[PDB]
Amino acid sequence: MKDYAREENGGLVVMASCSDERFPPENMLDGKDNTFWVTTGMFPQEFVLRLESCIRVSKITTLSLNVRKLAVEKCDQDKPDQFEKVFEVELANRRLQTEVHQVNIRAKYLKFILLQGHGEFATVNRVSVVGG
Amino acid sequence: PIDITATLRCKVAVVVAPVTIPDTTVSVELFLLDTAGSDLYKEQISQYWNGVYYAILVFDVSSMESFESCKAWFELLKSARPDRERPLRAVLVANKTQVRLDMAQDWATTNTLDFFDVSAADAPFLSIATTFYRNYEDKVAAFQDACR
Ligand SMILES: [Ca+2]
Repeated sequence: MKDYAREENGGLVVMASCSDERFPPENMLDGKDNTFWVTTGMFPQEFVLRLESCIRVSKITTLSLNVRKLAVEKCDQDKPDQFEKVFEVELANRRLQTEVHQVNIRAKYLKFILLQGHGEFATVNRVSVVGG
Repeated sequence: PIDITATLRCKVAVVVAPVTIPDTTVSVELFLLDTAGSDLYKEQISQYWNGVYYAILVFDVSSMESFESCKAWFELLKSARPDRERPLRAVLVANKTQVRLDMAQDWATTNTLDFFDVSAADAPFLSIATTFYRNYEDKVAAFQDACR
């Protein structure tokens, strides 16, 4: 039904492993894929997404550059204590990259780990998490 | 710190040092992998190991052995890279306790390595740090351009 990572919908990054104030986490949640969060060296890096509430998630979608391997985990607790794996995936080398994932999980938190990149640095341009 | 607006991190085979880039508001942390740490070995066997593309080669002025040992390393490091496309940025460093520093400067120059004599300071770090920052600033604009 709805994309709760959106931001006008409560989306919020709480736990990013690197930041440049020019390309901050919040860029991932503005619907506009010409803006991005950038990693600033070495892998892995990761960030934690909080949804306005715990929702049944049906489809996770990431838009990126230079990411080689991507891992996602969930936590349906109110505090992000224990995360559980959802999926891990290897990305062709590309030029922006879309990774759509039909899923059936319950989550309040989503951790995205960029386990490795195709170069030194990598961006994440959009995170979309749809459910209700 | 806390004027910093971005912190970059950089894996560096030496065979965590934060360096601020002048006249920027950016900080570069060099993750120094001393061979025989063994930080380097832990990383090579690691799952997701990406190879290393930055080195600081150090030698003792009075041991030609240690100098030649630095040349071997450099050629290896070059050959061991997964991604031919990214070059190996390295910096040679002389230091005390034989070696012709005139000859050493040369080799380095011939081989496009930055040279620094530390007998008898942070310049080799400042040097690797700026180099790295330059790539960041380039890639980062390519990204912005790529996605319009
Ligand atoms: Ca965006």
